[PDB]
Amino acid sequence: QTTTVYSLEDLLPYLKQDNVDVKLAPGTYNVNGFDVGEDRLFSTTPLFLFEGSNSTYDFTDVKLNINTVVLTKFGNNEVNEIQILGNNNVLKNLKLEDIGTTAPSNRAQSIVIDGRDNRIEGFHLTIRGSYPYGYGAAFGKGGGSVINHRKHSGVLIRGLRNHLKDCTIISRSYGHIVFMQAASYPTVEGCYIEGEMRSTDDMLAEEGTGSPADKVDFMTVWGYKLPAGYMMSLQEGGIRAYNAGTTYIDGVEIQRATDNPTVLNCTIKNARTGVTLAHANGTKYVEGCTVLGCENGYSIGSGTVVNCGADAIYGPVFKNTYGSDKGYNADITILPPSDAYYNGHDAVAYIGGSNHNLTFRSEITEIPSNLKIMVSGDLQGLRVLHGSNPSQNNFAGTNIVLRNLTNFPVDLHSDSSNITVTSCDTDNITDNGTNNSIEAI
Repeated sequence: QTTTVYSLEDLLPYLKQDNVDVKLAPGTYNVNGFDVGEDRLFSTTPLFLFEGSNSTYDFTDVKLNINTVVLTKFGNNEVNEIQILGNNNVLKNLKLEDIGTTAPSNRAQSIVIDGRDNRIEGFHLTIRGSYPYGYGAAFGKGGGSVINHRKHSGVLIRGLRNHLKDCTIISRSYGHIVFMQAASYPTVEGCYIEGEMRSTDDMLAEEGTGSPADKVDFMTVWGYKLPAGYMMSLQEGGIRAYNAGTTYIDGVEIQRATDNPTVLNCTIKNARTGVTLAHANGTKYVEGCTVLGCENGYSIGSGTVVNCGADAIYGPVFKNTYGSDKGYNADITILPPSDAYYNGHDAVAYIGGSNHNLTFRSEITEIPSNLKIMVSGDLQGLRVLHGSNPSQNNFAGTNIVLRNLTNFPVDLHSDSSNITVTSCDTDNITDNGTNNSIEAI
């Protein structure tokens, strides 16, 4: 009852059919510029468009090499390698790798999941080829860019009840690694997501080379010259949810926010953020995750972060997105450093909004001198200096339970009130707020 096919060419017809069970035989399959054309295997993008429903696709031991030149072969159009439009499909075990570093002519996404109740599991994805590569988003990720971009992102989860499970996503590309737009009940489970980092000092060292950053005098979209002393990801987010987007289910076009995301047992390394879901609606749940060397650990806005860990080497493990944040319940272990500290944000956590219940745990005994838990105040975060992104900084914190089971000191700013702090030691806690209560445990 399984059909086995032995070429990309014989695979492509099944993608238009419902209720099929298909296996692409073990092997290595290359897609090159010569394969894209009128006459040719791939006449249109997306390359692999899964239009059927109730189908299973087994790619065990399949290595699919897609030459990045393919991202230029469709004019000025977005190129998608794989898109699922149908429902109730299961794709498993494919190893997909972009070959070379050619940028898209416009933009690209490796995998887009529309429809409902689809699952991608056991994939291994390597994303390459984008422009500019080497500055992350410092010179723009959307309109009004200082340096025009031609982005290439990994997995875009949309649709309803779509699931990415046990996947390895390695990004060497300027774009999101795993992101959700218009997704309702998306689940990301057992995933390993990895980007790579570069110091702003190394970028600034391009002064006088004629580099694209050197040509705009390192002026960022945040309104100031790129500051020294930060470690950035070259990618946009590890797992990031958006409040906008369009998806398609059953031939209906749907424009909505992401809602009800669940992230379980993921490891995110060297990304801008491990898990950011503050812009999703409904119930946000994060459990069993490990965030290593990201610019930011967990920002879910409201909801539940439980049994999660992050290290602090490049940025805070925890950040309330806005003063509007309420009901963020979190239990976060500050993990031993995965590498030397290079955290220019001067904070292990930034807390405000109201009615949160936050527990931080750590075995760390050597505390860098610039790192503290902040309740309110002026965060020295790369993106929020000098009034940039003003709603994401300098905001009040009220009625918050803060269990500091760590040796990190705590700084309660004058805008904080009714913070109930319990701590290993209470002599590293600076209280400049109102009606805050400090108690040793």
